[PDB]
This record gives sequence, structure tokens and C-alpha cells, in this order.
Amino acid sequence: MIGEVVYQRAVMAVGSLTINEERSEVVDFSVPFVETGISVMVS
Amino acid sequence: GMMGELLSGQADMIVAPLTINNERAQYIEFSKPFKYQGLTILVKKEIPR
Amino acid sequence: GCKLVTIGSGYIFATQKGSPWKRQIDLALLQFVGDGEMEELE
Amino acid sequence: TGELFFRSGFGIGMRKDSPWKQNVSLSILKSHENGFMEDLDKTWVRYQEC
Amino acid sequence: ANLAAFLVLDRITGINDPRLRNPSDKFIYATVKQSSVDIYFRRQVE
Repeated sequence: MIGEVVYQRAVMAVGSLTINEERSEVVDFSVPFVETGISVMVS
Repeated sequence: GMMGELLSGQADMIVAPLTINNERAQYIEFSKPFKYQGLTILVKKEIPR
Repeated sequence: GCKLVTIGSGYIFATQKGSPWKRQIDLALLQFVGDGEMEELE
Repeated sequence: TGELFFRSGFGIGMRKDSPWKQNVSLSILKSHENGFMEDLDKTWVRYQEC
Repeated sequence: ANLAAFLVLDRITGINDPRLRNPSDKFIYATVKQSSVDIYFRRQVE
């Protein structure tokens, strides 16, 4: 996704993209539209 | 209120848990928000029998 | 069967530049969250 | 009771010509990533029950 | 069996209640004026 954004292959890119601080250094981001974070799945 | 205080020059910052409002963002634009929350409802605790 | 329990009861850990689209997209998302159509997709 | 009605975020009152939306939001990214949000969860949120 | 029954056997859940879709005077509710909560009330139509 970021390779298509920076090199402008995908001028727009939506995805389920985690807005990371490292990614916000490189790519601007919109509003969060789905709440997420890190969870743990177990039995 | 607080909107009137920033929009009059009296206050320069609102450091407060402000919910993201579209109309407020039309005048006063938020940074990246802290807490992704919403309105909840206080309901009374009923007494036991 | 859903015996596969994830991390807690929802306990979440870890809690293009210059486009003029950003205001349009973000005010649109304020409209959708204010209307709850994301909840309709949910 | 009930769900989170009108699920928004808690942001900061910042004027449009304020140049410091940038590094403050970078510190916000640091607070989410390094758990300073979780630090305020420890230091002010998670203490009490009934 | 009745001691087990009448001790083991048999609210406002949100906006979807008929207590709020049809708001009554036995169920009056309020906020504080000039708030963002009242903004979220005044935005929606229903």
C-alpha cells in the first residue's frame, strides 16, 4: 500500500490500513472509520 | 462557551476531552483524538427484594 | 462453536500528502458517523 | 447501559492556523503506540469497582 | 420446588426503546445546555 502511495501507483488507497506513527511519517491519513488495535485470540 | 472563547481570541487552546464534531471541525480543527468512545446511559441500580 | 477465546473481553493492546480531499473525506466521515451508516455496515 | 452512542474521538481544540497540529499528533501516535494512553489508563482510569 | 422457583426464576437499553422512541412524561431525560451532547441530539432527525 505504501509503495503504491509514495510511488503514486495508488494515488488513493483505502484498505484496512493501520494508521501507524511510522506510516503517518510517510503517508497522511484520514479519520479513523473503524476502531481497532491489537487483540489476542485464544481458545 | 469554549467555541466562543477560541473564536474571540480570548482562549488559544482547548485542552479538554472534546468529542469530534463535524460542525466544530468546520471552524476549529481537532488533532488526532485520544479516546474512541461514545455516549452511554446511567440507569439506576434497582434494590433487591 | 466459539470455544476459541481471543485476548480478553475486547481488551485491545496497542491502543498522499497535500491532497485537498482530506477535508472532504473527513467531513464526510463526520456525516456518516453522525448518521451511523458505518453501524449499518457493522 | 447501552452501546457507545455517537462513536467519535476525544480531540483537542486547535485553531486552523495553528502550526502545531503536526508534532502534537505525532506525540499522540507515540501515546497510542507506546501505551501512554494505557499509562493514563493505569494512572487515572483503572482503580475502582463495586 | 417453590423455594427454588420463586428465588431462582424471574430495563432502559437505549434509544431503540419505545421509552425513547415514544418519550413519556414518566420518563423525562436531560443533559446540560451548550454541550456537544446536545449537538449530537440536534444533528439527527429521528
